[PDB]
Amino acid sequence: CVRLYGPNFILQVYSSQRKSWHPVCQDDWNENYGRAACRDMGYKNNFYSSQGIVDDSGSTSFMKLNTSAGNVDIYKKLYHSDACSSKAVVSLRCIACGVNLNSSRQSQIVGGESALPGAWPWQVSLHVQNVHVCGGSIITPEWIVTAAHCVEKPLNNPWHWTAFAGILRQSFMFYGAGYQVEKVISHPNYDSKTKNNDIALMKLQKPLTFNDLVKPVCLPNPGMMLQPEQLCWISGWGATEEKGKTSEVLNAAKVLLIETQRCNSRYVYDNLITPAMICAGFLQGNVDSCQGDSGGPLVTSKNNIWWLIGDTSWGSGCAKAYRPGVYGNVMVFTDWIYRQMRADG
Amino acid sequence: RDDLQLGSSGFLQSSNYKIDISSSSCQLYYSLPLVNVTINNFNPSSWNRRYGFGSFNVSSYDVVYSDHCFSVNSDFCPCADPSVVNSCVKSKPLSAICPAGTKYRHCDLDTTLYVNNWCRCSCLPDPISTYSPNTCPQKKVVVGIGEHCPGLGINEEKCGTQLNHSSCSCSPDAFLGWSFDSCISNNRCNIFSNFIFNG
Ligand SMILES: *[C@@H]1O[C@H](CO)[C@@H](O)[C@H](O)[C@H]1NC(C)=O
Ligand SMILES: *[C@@H]1O[C@H](CO)[C@@H](O)[C@H](O)[C@H]1NC(C)=O
Repeated sequence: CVRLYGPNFILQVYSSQRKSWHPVCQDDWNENYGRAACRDMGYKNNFYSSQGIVDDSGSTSFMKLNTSAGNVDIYKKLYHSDACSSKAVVSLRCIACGVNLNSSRQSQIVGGESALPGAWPWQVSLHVQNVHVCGGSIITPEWIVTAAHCVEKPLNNPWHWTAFAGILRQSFMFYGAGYQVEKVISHPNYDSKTKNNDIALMKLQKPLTFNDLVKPVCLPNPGMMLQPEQLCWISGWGATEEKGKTSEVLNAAKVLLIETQRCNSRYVYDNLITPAMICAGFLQGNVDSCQGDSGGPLVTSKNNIWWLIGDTSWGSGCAKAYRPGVYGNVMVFTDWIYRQMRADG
Repeated sequence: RDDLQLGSSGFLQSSNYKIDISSSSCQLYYSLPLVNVTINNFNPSSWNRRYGFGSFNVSSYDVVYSDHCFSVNSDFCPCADPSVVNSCVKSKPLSAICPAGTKYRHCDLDTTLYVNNWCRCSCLPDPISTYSPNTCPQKKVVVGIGEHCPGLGINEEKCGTQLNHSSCSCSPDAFLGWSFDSCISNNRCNIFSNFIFNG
């Protein structure tokens, strides 16, 4: 039981006696423990970095190494200690997620300029029979997230799920111009009444490249402490007004976070919004930005680095009075994916 | 009383009587013995007495000031549309028939996740604290030099009934945005009075 945390990526460690997650001090850690630690949370042939950092997480029962014993596992050699012997703790990056080219005026949800290429380098587009339908966001070269109600019945088998990345326009994704299918996991509790758990992972067989237009988005950490009116940046080719078809180019302007007690009150949405559903938009008149993509994500920028918080979901009439969009809640189950990404290899 | 400092913010200088700070005015603060003093307390707006504003209940010596002063157009009608509202089930409001030319309140029967005819109109919950300020007809305005407060705010969901959709009236609890206090201090009802020495 091991997990990332917060902005500076401290490994928390669960112990059965202390019943609690705990950090590890950097007393003689190695890439032969560290680069072999990303396969613990579903990263087989990738690694980025590890360093020592200052303790600020908030536990007073650390984890230490049993290097005095012989050749045992990592998971046996972890006892408790009250002090870090070098006062450096786990810092980690399991993949080259994060940065884009910090550009200026990408605002093409209605009334703006187009999404500049390479500045949203995780934006994909998913296709069946070469029509543009749903979006998503990459976290590994082999895994890809999207909204589950695209992969619902009777289209629930993987061989008709063709991903197509890269090109802002509706045309240039051709056959061969985009890697293709594999495994369709789902959170297996989607419903008709609630759309609780409208998030399904997808998998590819052929690992793509981090070249220019493609880069994995950062999946959030357990307990990363958002702000209750935070800015959020969505993207997608969606139709800016309803009863349309699709916008031609990539549109990537901004929205805001509404809290629960405004959405979940009596006038907006009469007590519907679950813990695995996050509201977003602006609770206002016709100022909202629709661009309906059903997976066209919600990307915030805390710790000066882009992080993923919500993938899209259902809504009401396109960007109008009282009716915001309601988003899937992808900090709730960032470990369920990490126990459904552990055993593909 | 401290609203009345010459060139200030507050309630009285913003939504009752804006003391102009340009002319050669001179302000007087005087008193009056309360043997025979009958404070008239009348509402100055047309479109509140058009929709059944009768009076305030205050005491014998309480003066009704204002907090917010909302302005509507000429075709305003604070009742819902009764020939639309019958097929609503959820959040269904009261309504009546508007007088002639006064356009109806905009009420939708838009679709939930399962329920199809659930009511959603504008001006919720009250226009003091509406969620969508760019859509309720009662626009909040600040009063000017030598104007009256153009109308108390109407809560849009106490104006009407169910069976007899008569001419659209309202109900005395629904006018909101006013408070008061007593003028009497030192056994003498204090009074402000401005002067303007023009030309
Ligand atoms: C009050 O009214 C009575 C009769 O209306 C009058 O005789 C009296 O002079 C008034 N009070 C004062 C202080 O003038
Ligand atoms: C004000 O007047 C109304 C009607 O006369 C009455 O119902 C109400 O009780 C009065 N207010 C007080 C505080 O008694």
